[PDB]
Amino acid sequence: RPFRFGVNLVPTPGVSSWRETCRTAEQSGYDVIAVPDALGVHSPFIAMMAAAAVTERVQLTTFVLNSAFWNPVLLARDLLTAHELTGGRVEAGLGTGYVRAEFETAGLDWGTAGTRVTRLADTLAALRTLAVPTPLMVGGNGDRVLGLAAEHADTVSFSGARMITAEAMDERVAFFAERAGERDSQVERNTLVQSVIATDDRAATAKAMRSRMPYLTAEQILQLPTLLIGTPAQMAETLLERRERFGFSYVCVQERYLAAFAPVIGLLG
Amino acid sequence: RPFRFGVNLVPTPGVSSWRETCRTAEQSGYDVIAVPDALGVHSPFIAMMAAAAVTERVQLTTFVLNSAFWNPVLLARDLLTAHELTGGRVEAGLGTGYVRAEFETAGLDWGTAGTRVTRLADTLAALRTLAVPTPLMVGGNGDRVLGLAAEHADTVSFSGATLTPTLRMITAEAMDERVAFFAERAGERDSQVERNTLVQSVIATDDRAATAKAMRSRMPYLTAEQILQLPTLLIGTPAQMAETLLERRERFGFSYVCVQERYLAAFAPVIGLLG
Ligand SMILES: C[C@H](OP(=O)(O)OC[C@@H](O)[C@@H](O)[C@@H](O)Cn1c2nc(=O)[nH]c(=O)c-2cc2ccc(O)cc21)C(=O)N[C@@H](CCC(=O)N[C@@H](CCC(=O)O)C(=O)O)C(=O)O
Repeated sequence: RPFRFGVNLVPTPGVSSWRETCRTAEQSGYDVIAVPDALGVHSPFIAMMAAAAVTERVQLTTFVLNSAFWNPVLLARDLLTAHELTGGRVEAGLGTGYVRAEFETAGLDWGTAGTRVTRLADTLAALRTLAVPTPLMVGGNGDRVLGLAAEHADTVSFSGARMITAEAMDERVAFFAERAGERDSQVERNTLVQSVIATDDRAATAKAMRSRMPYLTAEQILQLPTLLIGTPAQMAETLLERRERFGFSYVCVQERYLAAFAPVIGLLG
Repeated sequence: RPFRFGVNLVPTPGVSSWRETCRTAEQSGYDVIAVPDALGVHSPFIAMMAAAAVTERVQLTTFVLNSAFWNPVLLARDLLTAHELTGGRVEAGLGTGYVRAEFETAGLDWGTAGTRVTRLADTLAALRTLAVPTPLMVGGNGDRVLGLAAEHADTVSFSGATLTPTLRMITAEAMDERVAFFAERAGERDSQVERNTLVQSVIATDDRAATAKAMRSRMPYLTAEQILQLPTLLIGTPAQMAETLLERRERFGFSYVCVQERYLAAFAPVIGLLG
């Protein structure tokens, strides 16, 4: 699948630069602006509408909704509206929600880990039953969640982080592919790269980073799917290898790396 | 011909930086500011006047006008006005138009490729008959369009990409044929017509070979060697890029080179070296 690149922007209360930041993302060549779903951050669909007003090309996605925060029928109302009123530019990433303090603050039942996955499952089933027009992404590495992505999702998002080894990712991607079966080729695979480390000596940088990861070898650090290290050409070759190995074609980076990663889009976008 | 360097800027509604952007282009050493003709973009001659008020040296050009948008007599009025009220600093690039939704939004007939090219031909003939004082550029790679450039234009702009009326980059070998086609049509007038091309990407790198290899992902129909010869791409250090542009002026005759707004700063070092 052809590469698509996203940047995870955080619309922050009291910060007045939202429109400018979204323009910079589009002008820098990103294909997708992604926003989170958290307390203390701007509301995601409202922020996406403000982004749509100052951009023309990028897709706009949640990355990812906390299923505990949304009533499925009312979420389907939101998604239909966001689709129609942006001209079809909205996608919806969903996940389980993992911060207990946010449930407590909002007066929601934390339940059990399995109850929180069932909330995601029930939401996915309802959104498909209501035929929402927005493409759906499912994120999370748990067995059941990956099964739900295999069943319902247009895009599956794998977490790379406690950074996951390339060998551990092999096992999660293989587990997903077994669940997806004959659907496998119809599901785009996403991951979020947590750090983009520009360096003219990736070998020395990796060896030095054993300071913060003494439990990994330098080769293991250079193979961590959530880290990209080196020059733009090296980073592009790393992403090409990771698309072959893991199937990852939809790659997101964090806001602080927007400019650091942009040269890679010039080679692969 | 001596090199001339342009940057294609997009004057955008709701973005208050137009004057600042135009001054940066001139201060960075560009010879030309180019603006498009599209719905949703600021109106081209009005944006050009705003640019002329804050710059002193650069030429200002359309790059390129959608011929379906303009009545030839009224366009001649605009061109004479722009010429006199800027002191001779305006040039007009013209093309056929190619985005069907813009025709439809403006209530214009998309028609056929034939009718869109005939509209360009009719407009060029009328502008020459009205003796407009602005230099005229004609852009596009179709046989009829390059024939019109050979007949009428002061500058011919060779497109480095095709797209069903997204972009597919054309090889250096195909560009060789397009330049030779134009030259044959131009005949004795060939040497009086400046040749332009737009570079789509300016990629600063210390490993041009590794860069080109990776870029095959975006252009699977090309080899790395072909990527390094694409006229729409500049790859390497500023010195390597300057040497490439010298080689491409000898191979293709390209002396008027434009880059896209995103690469304004990336390309400016090359201007330093070629001057
Ligand atoms: C559409 C284009 O024809 P062209 O003569 O090369 O260019 C015509 C116009 O697009 C051109 O004159 C300009 O108006 C376009 N143009 C702009 N046009 C505008 O209207 N506004 C602009 O601001 C503008 C800017 C601009 C900047 C640079 C540039 O190079 C062109 C620009 C083209 O891609 N032609 C292909 C043919 C494409 C086609 O018809 N079919 C496809 C599919 C084949 C099939 O399925 O049948 C193909 O042959 O590959 C070709 O010659 O090979």
